[PDB]
Amino acid sequence: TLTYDDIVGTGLANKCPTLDDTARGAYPIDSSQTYRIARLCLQPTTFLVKEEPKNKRQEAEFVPTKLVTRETTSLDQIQGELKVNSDGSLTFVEEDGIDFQPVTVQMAGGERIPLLFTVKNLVASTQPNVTSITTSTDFKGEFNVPSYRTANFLDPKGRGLASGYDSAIALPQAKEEELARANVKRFSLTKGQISLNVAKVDGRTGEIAGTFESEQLSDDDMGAHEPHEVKIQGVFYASIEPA
Amino acid sequence: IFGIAFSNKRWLHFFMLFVPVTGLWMSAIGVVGLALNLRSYDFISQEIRAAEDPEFETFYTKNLLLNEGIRAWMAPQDQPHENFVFPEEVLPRGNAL
Amino acid sequence: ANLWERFCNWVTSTDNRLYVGWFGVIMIPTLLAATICFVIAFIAAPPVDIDGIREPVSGSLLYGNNIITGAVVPSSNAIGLHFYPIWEAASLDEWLYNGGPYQLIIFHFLLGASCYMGRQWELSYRLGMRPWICVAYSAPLASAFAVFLIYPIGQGSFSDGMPLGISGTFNFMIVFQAEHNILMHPFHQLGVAGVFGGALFCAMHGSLVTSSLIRETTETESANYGYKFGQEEETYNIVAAHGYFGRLIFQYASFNNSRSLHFFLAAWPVVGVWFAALGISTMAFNLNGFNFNHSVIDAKGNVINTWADIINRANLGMEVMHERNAHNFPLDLA
Amino acid sequence: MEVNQLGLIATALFVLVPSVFLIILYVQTESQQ
Amino acid sequence: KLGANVGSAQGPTGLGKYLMRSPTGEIIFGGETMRFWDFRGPWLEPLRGPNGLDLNKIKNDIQPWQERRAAEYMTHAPLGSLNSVGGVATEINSVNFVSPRSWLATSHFVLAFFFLVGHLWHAGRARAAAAGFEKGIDRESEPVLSMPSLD
Amino acid sequence: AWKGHAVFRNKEGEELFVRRMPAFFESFPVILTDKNGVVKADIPFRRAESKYSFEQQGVTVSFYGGELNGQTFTDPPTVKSYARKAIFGEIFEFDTETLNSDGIFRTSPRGWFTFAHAVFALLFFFGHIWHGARTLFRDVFSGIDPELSPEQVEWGFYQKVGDVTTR
Amino acid sequence: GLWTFIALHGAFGLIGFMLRQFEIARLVGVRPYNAIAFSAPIAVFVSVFLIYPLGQSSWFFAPSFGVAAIFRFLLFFQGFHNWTLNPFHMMGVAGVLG
Amino acid sequence: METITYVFIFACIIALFFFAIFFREPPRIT
Amino acid sequence: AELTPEVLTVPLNSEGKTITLTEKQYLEGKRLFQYACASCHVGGITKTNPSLDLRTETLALATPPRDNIEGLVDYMKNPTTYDGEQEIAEVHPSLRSADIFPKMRNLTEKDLVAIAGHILVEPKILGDKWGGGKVYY
Amino acid sequence: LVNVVDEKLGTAYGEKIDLNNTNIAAFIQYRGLYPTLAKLIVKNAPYESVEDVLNIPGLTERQKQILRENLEHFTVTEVETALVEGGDRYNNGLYK
Ligand code: CLA
Ligand code: CLA
Ligand code: CLA
Ligand SMILES: C=Cc1c(C)c2cc3nc(c4c5[nH]c(cc6nc(cc1[nH]2)C(C)=C6CC)c(C)c5C(=O)[C@@H]4C(=O)OC)[C@@H](CCC(=O)OC/C=C(\C)CCC[C@H](C)CCC[C@H](C)CCCC(C)C)[C@@H]3C
Ligand SMILES: CCCCCCCCCCCCCCCC(=O)OC[C@H](CO[C@@H]1O[C@H](CS(=O)(=O)O)[C@@H](O)[C@H](O)[C@H]1O)OC(=O)CCCCCCCCCCCCCCC
Ligand SMILES: CCCCCCCCCCCCCCCC(=O)OC[C@H](CO[C@@H]1O[C@H](CS(=O)(=O)O)[C@@H](O)[C@H](O)[C@H]1O)OC(=O)CCCCCCCCCCCCCCC
Ligand SMILES: CCCCCCCCCCCCCCCC(=O)OC[C@H](COP(=O)(O)OC[C@@H](O)CO)OC(=O)CCCCCCCCCCCCCCC
Ligand code: HEC
Ligand SMILES: CCCCCCCS[C@@H]1O[C@H](CO)[C@@H](O)[C@H](O)[C@H]1O
Ligand code: OEX
Ligand SMILES: [Cl-]
Repeated sequence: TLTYDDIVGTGLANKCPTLDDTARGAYPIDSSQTYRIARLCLQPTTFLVKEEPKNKRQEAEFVPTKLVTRETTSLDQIQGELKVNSDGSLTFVEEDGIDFQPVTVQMAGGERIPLLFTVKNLVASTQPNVTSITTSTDFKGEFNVPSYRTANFLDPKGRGLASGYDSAIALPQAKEEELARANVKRFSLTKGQISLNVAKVDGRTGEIAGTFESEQLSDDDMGAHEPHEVKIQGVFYASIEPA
Repeated sequence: IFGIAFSNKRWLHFFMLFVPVTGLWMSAIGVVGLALNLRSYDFISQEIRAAEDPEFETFYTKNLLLNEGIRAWMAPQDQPHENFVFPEEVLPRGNAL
Repeated sequence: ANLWERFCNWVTSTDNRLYVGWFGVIMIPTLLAATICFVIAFIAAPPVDIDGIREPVSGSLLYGNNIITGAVVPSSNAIGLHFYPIWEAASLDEWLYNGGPYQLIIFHFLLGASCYMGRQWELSYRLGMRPWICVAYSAPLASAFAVFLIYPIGQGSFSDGMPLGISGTFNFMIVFQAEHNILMHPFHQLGVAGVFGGALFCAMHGSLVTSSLIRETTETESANYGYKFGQEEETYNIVAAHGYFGRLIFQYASFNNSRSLHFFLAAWPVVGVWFAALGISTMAFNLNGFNFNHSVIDAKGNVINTWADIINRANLGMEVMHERNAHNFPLDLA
Repeated sequence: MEVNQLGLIATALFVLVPSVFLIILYVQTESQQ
Repeated sequence: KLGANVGSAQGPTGLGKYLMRSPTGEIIFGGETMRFWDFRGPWLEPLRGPNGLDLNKIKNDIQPWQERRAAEYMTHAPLGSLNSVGGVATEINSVNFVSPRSWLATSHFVLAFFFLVGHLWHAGRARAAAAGFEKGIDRESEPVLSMPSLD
Repeated sequence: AWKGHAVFRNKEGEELFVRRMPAFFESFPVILTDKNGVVKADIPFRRAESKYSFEQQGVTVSFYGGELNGQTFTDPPTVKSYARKAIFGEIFEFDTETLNSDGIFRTSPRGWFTFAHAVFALLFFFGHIWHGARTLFRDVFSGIDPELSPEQVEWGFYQKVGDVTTR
Repeated sequence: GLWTFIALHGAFGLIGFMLRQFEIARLVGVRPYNAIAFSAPIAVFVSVFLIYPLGQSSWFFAPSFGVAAIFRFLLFFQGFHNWTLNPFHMMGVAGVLG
Repeated sequence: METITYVFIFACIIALFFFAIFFREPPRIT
Repeated sequence: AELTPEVLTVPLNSEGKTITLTEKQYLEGKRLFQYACASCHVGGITKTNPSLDLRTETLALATPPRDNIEGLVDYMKNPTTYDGEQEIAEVHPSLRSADIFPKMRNLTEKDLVAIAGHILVEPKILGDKWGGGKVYY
Repeated sequence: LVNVVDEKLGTAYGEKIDLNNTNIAAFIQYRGLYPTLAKLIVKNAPYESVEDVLNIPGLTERQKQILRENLEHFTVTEVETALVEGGDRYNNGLYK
C-alpha cells in the first residue's frame, strides 16, 4: 500500500485506480438493499473539441487537442446514493466530491479552449432489470455545467457579474451598445451527458472500472463568446458498498 | 570586458556631466505635462482591444486596475476639501481582499 | 604544447578582442541561451498563466503588446518554486502556458551575470590590475538576484519574481509597495540616496573636471581633441577644480586627492545600491517598512492622520486591487 | 490592434531623418583628407 | 461548519475555492497558497492521504487542536514592520510582533551577502598581492603596453 | 445636441444629484447625494452588500430642455447610463461615427498651447544659461589657462579672490 | 504660509546658489560647467514645486516638504498620472540610474 | 506593422552593437 | 476631545445599570486586549472569522447579549457561538480553556472587566473604525 | 442583456434575507439565527414560501419560535444560479 510520500510528485495522484484484468465478475444487487457509490473517480485521457464549419451545411468533427494545464484534470472522491428503481435499474445520484476541474486544452493553431470538466449533480441510470452489475452494465446520465468562472470573477478591465465595473471605464464616451456583450456578464448553466461503460467488476469488493465519454460545453467567458462542444474520454473507477 | 570603452578622458567627464543632467531635464518636461494632466495614461489600442475582449490582459491593464484602487482608496483622505463620501459598496476591490 | 594547454592559453589569452576566460566559458553559453529565449519569447510567446488561476496574461508583441507593455511573464503560481525545465513539461505548449521561458531566462541570466562578475575579476588579474571593479558590479548583480531569485524564494513563488518587461516592472514595484511599504523602508531610502547621490556626484565630478580642462584647443574644435589617448600628463587641473569647489562650499568639503575622490565616487552608489538590494532581499522575508499607521492619537483616542496614513490609504488601494481574482481568503499572506 | 496608422510614418521619419543627417556628416568627414 | 461542501466548492476562477490539484495531481489547498503545497507540518499531515488532502478526513476527522493550531499560525504569519507592528504592511498599530523567523532570515541574509562581498574583496586582493600588483601598476612595467593592440 | 438636463429622483421623490468628476480622475464612481450631500444612491462595485443601488432606491431620471425634454426613464440600466454621463456634467448627443471617435477625452488648443509654451519657456531658460555663460566666460571656453598659478586658486594667497593685486 | 515661504525663498536660494557657481567660477578662472549642470536640479525644483501646482487647482497638490509627504506624492503620481508610463519620466530614470 | 517596426528598430540596434564593437575607431596610444 | 467619565461609562449588565471605568482601567483594558486578543481582534474585527466583529451592535444582537460588562466577562469565561447554541471554549481563548490557551492563565477577574471595558469604550471613541476593517483604516 | 444580480437587487432580495439566495452571513443581522438556524436554512433551500422554513426537519420548539419571530425579515425569490453556485451562499468572497 502506497503512502503520500510514495506518490507525491509522480503524477499518480491524478490517476484513478484500475482493476485487475481478472475482474470480469458480477456484483449482485439486492433490490431490497440501498447502495452507495463510496468513491467515483473519473480520469480523462482525451479532450476533443468540435470544429466549427463555415458553410454550416457540412459535418462538424471533433479534433484532438493538447492539454496544457498538466495533471490537474481528474474528478475523484465523488460519492452518492445508488438507488434501485422499480424496473430493476440503478440510479447514481451524485451528492458530493471533487467533481469539477478547470481544464485548458489547446487546438492546432494555438487557440486555447478552457472548460469546466465536471459531473456536478450527475444523475446516471443503467438499463432496467440490473440484478447484477456486470461488464455489460452501463450508466448513462446528465449533469450540470455551471459557468467556468463564478460570479465574483473580474475581467481584465475589472468588469464582472456580482462585482466589478458595469462599463468600459477606459472609454468614457464610447457608445455603450457595441460593448454590451463584453460589459454585461452572464452566468451560463448548461447540461452535459455522460456514458460510463463498465469494463471490470470485482464482485467481491464491489469495485468497478471502465471507460467514459462525456459531452459538454466549454467556457463562454461569461457570455462574451460562444462555447465549444467538448467530448471527453477517459477511464473511471467506482467502489460500490451497501449503505 | 564590455566591447567598448572610453579612450578620451575629456569626453568621459563631459559624458558624466551630460547623462544625469539631461535625464533630470527630461523628467522636468514630463512633469510640466502633468501640470495640465497631459498624461501618458493610456494606450488607446490596448483599451479598445480590452474593452471588446475580456480575455485580453497585459501588465498595462493590470497596472490600471492598481491605479484605480489607489484613486478610490486614497482620494477621500488625501483630498478632504472635496468631501468625497465613497460608500463601501462602490470601492473597487478584488475577491476577498 | 599539448591540446589542453593550447586551449587554456587561448581561453585565458589577453589578445582576444573580447576576453573569454574560465568564467567566460560558463558566461557565454548561459547568456546566449537567456538572450535567445528572451528575444523569441518577447516577440512571440503565447499568454502565460502567471498567477496560476487559469487567467493567461499576454506578454509578447505578436499577442497585442507594444514595447512598453510587453514582457516575458513569470512562471505560474501553481509551480511555485518548483523547477520547471522544458523536459518537465508534457509539451512545449504546456511549458509556454505555464511560463517556462521565464525560468529558463532568469536562471541562465543569473548564472551568466555571476560569471560576468567573475570575468571582471579574472581579466583584472590577467592585466595586472587591482581586483575590485567586480565588487562594484556586485551591487547591480545582487539587485538582480534580489528581484529574480531571493524575493521569489521568500514569497514561495517565481510568479512573484519581477516580470521581464517595462510595465511588468512597474507592476512589481506597485505590488511591492502594497505588500512591504518599501518607501518607508530605510534600506530603500538608502538606495535612493545611493542613486540620487550617485547621479549628483556623477554630474558633479563631470562638471568639475570639464570646468578645469587645460586649454589645448581653439574655439572651432572640440575640447576633447585636447586629450590624447595614453598621454602621460593629466588633462585637467585638479588644483583649480579644488579651488573652485572648495570656495563653493568651504575648503574642507572638497577633495584635493583624486584617489580618495574617485574612491568616494565608487563607494557611495555601490554601498547605496547594496542597501537597496538588501531591502528587497529582507522584505523577501516580510520584514517590512516602518508602520506608523494610527501612530498619532489625540487625548480622547481619535486617530490623528499623518502622511503615513495617507500612504497607507494608497497602499490599501494597491492591495485590494492587485491580482483581483487570486485571493479567496481575507489575508494576503504571501 | 487599432493603433494609430500615422505611427508608422512618424516612427520611420523619426529614425531616418536624423540618422541620415549623421550619416551625411560622417561620410563627408571620412572623405576629407 | 457552516455547511459548505468544500470539496465541490468552485471558486471564482474555476479552481476549487478550498481544494484543488497540484500540477502533479495531489489534492492541495486552494487560493494563493497553491504555491505552498509542499508544506508539511504535524497539524496538517493527519488530513493527508495517498492522494494528498483527503476529503473524508477533512469532513470527519478535523480535531479542535488542529483548528486552534491553524488559527494561531495564521494569526502569527511571519509578516511585520521594522518597528515590529505585526501583520501586513497596511495593518494598523496594535500587535507588537515580528516573527523570529523573519529576524533570523533577514539578519543572516544580510550577513551572508556582506560576507560574499568580503570574499570577493579579499580573494581578489590576495591574488593581486601574491602576484605583486595590489598597490597598482608599475609605470616602467605596465603589462598592457607589452601587449599587442586589440585592433 | 443637448439632451437636456437630467434630474434624478429616488422612490421617495427626493431629487438626487450626481457627484461630478474632478479633473484629476480618469475614472470616477457614480454617486448620488441629496441636497445636503448625504449619499442616497450609487452604482455598486460589490453587489452582495449593496444598499444604495438604483434598483433598491428606485432611481429615475427626467430630462428638461434639450432633445429629451419631457421624458422620464425608470428602467435601471437606462437610468444608470444617464447617471454615468451625468458625472461629466450636462449630457450631449455625439456623432462618434464621422471621425471614428474612440470615446477618450482630448485636450483643447488651450491645453496644447499651454503645454508647448511652458515646455519651450523652460528649455529656453537653459538656452539663456548656456549663452550667458558663453558670453561671460568667452576667454576660457576652450579651457583654462595652462599656466594657472596654483596660488591664485589656493587659499589666503590673495586677500580678494582672483585679484593678484591683493597678495 | 510656511509652504509658500519655503518654496519661494527656496527658489530664490537656488537662483543664488547657481549665481554663486558662476561668480566663483569667474573669480577662480574655470569654465562654468558646474553651474550649467546645476540647471538640472533647478529645472526639477521649478517644474515640480511651482509649475506643476500652478497647472493644477492650487498649491495643495504640490509636494509637501517631508519624507512621507513626498512618498505620498510618488504614489499619487502613479495612481492619478500613471507617471511610470511616461517616456519623459523613463528618460529621467535612465539619466539617474545611468 | 507595429510589431515589424519594433523588431526592426531592435534589430538595427543589435547591428549597431556589432559595428561599434568590431568596427570601432581603434584607440591609438600617442 | 478627551477621555471623559462619560466616555468611560458603559453598560454593566442587561438591566441598564452602568459602570464608570477609570482611565487606568481603560488603558489596562487596552494593554490586556493587545496581549490576549488583538492577534485576532485588532481593531474590533475577527481575523479568523470576519463575519463576527466586536461592534457594540453586533454584541447586542448576540445570544446571550454581549453589549455589557457581565456579558463580555461571561464570554471570556465561557464563550458561545453567536446564537448561544454551542460552547466554543475548545477553539476560543477563555478561562475555561486556560490550559490550552496559556495566555488566559495570568488573567484575573479584574482583568476580564478591564478588557470588557475596553471593548465597550473603544467604539465610542473610534466610531466606524472599530470593527470596520481596512476600509476605515 | 441584463446583469441578473443588479436585477435581483430590485426585488425583495434587495430588502430582506432571501432564504433562497442570500449569503449565510446575512443571518447575523437578527438575534438567534447564526450559525445554527442559518446553516439549517441554507442547507434546506430552496423554499416556495417563507413559512416553509418552519417545516425544516429536526427543529426544536425554540428554533421554531425564533423563526416565527423572524419571518417578516425573510423573503423568497427564485433561485439565482449566479448567487448560489460556487458555494457562494457559504462564502461569497466578502470579508470585512
Ligand atoms: C527606478 C526607480 C526610479 C528612479 C531612479 C526615478 C528617478 C526620478 N524620479 Mg521617479 N518615481 C518612480 C521611480 C523612479 N524614479 C516610481 C515607481 C514613481 C511612482 C510613479 C516615481 C514618481 C516620481 C514623481 C512624482 C517624481 C519623480 C521624479 C524623479 C526624478 C527626480 C530627480 C531628483 O533628484 O529630484 C530631487 C529634487 C531636486 C533635485 C530639486 C533640488 C533639490 C535641492 C538642490 C536640495 C538642496 C537642499 C539643501 C541641500 C538642504 C537640505 C536640507 C536637509 C535638512 C534635508 C528622477 C528622474 C521627480 C521628477 O520627475 O521631477 C521632474 C518627480 O516629481 N518620480
Ligand atoms: C555553460 C553552460 C550551461 C549551464 C551551466 C546551463 C545551466 C542550465 N541550463 Mg542550459 N543550455 C545550455 C548551456 C548551459 N546551461 C546550452 C548550450 C543549451 C542549448 C542546448 C542549453 C539549453 C537548455 C534548455 C532547453 C534548458 C536548459 C536549462 C538549464 C538549467 C538546468 C540545467 C540542469 O538541469 O543540469 C543538471 C546539472 C548537471 C547535469 C551538472 C551537475 C554536475 C556536477 C559535477 C555535480 C553537481 C555539483 C554542483 C553542480 C556544484 C558545482 C559547483 C562548481 C563550482 C564546481 C541550468 C540553469 C533548463 C532550464 O533553464 O530550466 C528552467 C532547461 O529547460 N538549458
Ligand atoms: C543574529 C543577529 C540578531 C537577530 C536576528 C536579532 C533579533 C532580535 N533582537 Mg537582538 N541583538 C543582537 C543580534 C540579533 N538580534 C546583537 C548583536 C545585540 C547587541 C546590540 C542584540 C541585543 C538586543 C536587545 C537589547 C534586544 C534585542 C531584541 C531582538 C528582537 C527585536 C529586534 C528589533 O526590534 O530590532 C530593531 C531593528 C534594528 C535595530 C535594525 C538595525 C539595522 C542595522 C543597524 C543595519 C546594519 C547592517 C550592517 C550590519 C551594516 C553594514 C554597513 C556596510 C557599510 C558594511 C529580535 C528577535 C529585542 C527583543 O525583543 O528582545 C527580547 C531587544 O530588546 N537584541
Ligand atoms: C533629492 C535629491 C537631491 C538633493 C537633496 C540634492 C542636494 C544638493 N545638490 C547640490 C548641488 C548639486 N546637485 C547637482 C546635480 C544633481 N543633484 C541631484 C539631486 C539632489 N541634490 C541629482 C539627481 C543631480 C544630477 C543632475 C549638481 C551638479 C550640484 C551642485 O553643484 C551642488 C553642490 O554643491 O553639490 C556638492 C547642493 C546644493 C546646495 C545648495 O543649493 O545650498 C543652498 C540651499 C538652498 C538654496 C536651500 C534650498 C531649498 C530647497 C530647494 C527647498 C527647501 C527644502 C527643505 C529645506 C528640506 C526639505 C526636506 C524634505 C523634502 C524631506 C545640495 C547638497
Ligand atoms: C539559434 C542558434 C544560434 C547559434 C549561434 C552560434 C554561433 C556560433 C558561430 C560563431 C562564429 C564566429 C562568431 C564570433 C566572431 C567573433 O567573436 O570574433 C571576434 C574575436 C576574433 O576571434 C578570433 O579569431 C581568430 C582567428 S580569425 O582571425 O577569426 O581567423 C583567432 O586567432 C583568435 O584567437 C580568436 O579570438 O573573437 C574573440 O575575441 C574571442 C571569442 C569572443 C566570443 C564572444 C562571445 C560573446 C557572446 C556574448 C553573449 C551575449 C550576447 C547578447 C547580445 C548583446
Ligand atoms: C559612537 C560610534 C562608535 C563608532 C561607530 C562606527 C560607525 C562606522 C564609522 C565609519 C568610519 C569609516 C572610516 C573610513 C575611512 C576611509 O574609508 O578612508 C579611505 C579614504 C582615505 O581618505 C584619505 O586619507 C588619506 C591618508 S590615509 O590613506 O588615510 O592614510 C589621504 O591621502 C586622503 O587625502 C584622504 O582623503 O577616505 C576617503 O577618501 C573617503 C571619504 C568619504 C568616506 C566614504 C566612506 C564610504 C562611502 C560612504 C558609504 C555610503 C553611505 C551612504 C549610502 C547612501
Ligand atoms: C561579452 C560581451 C558583453 C557585452 C556585449 C554587448 C555590448 C554592447 C555595448 C554597446 C555598444 C554600442 C555603443 C555605441 C556607441 C559607441 O561606440 O561609443 C564608443 C565610445 C568611445 O568613446 P571615446 O572616449 O573613445 O570617444 C571619444 C570621442 O569619440 C568623442 O568624440 O564609448 C562611449 O562613449 C561610452 C559611453 C556610451 C556607452 C553607451 C552604452 C549604452 C548601453 C546600450 C544601451 C542601449 C541598449 C538598448 C537595448 C534595446
Ligand atoms: C483568534 C485565535 C482569537 C483570539 C486570540 C481571540 N478571539 Fe474572540 N473570536 C474569535 C473567533 C473566531 C470568534 C468567532 C467565534 C464564533 O464562532 O462565534 C470570536 C468571537 C469573539 C466574540 C464574540 C463576537 C460577537 O458576538 O460579535 C467576542 C466578544 C470575543 N471574541 C472576544 C475576545 C476577547 C475578549 C479575546 C481576548 C481575551 C479574544 N476574543 C481572543 C477569535 C479569537
Ligand atoms: C443604454 C443606453 C441608453 C442611454 C444612452 C446613453 C447616454 S447618452 C449617449 O452617450 C454616448 C457616449 O457613450 C454618446 O455617443 C451618444 O451620443 C449619447 O446618445
Ligand atoms: O502572487 Mn503576485 O502578489 Ca505576493 O501577495 Mn499574495 O501573492 Mn500574489 O497576492 Mn499579493
Ligand atoms: Cl487566498
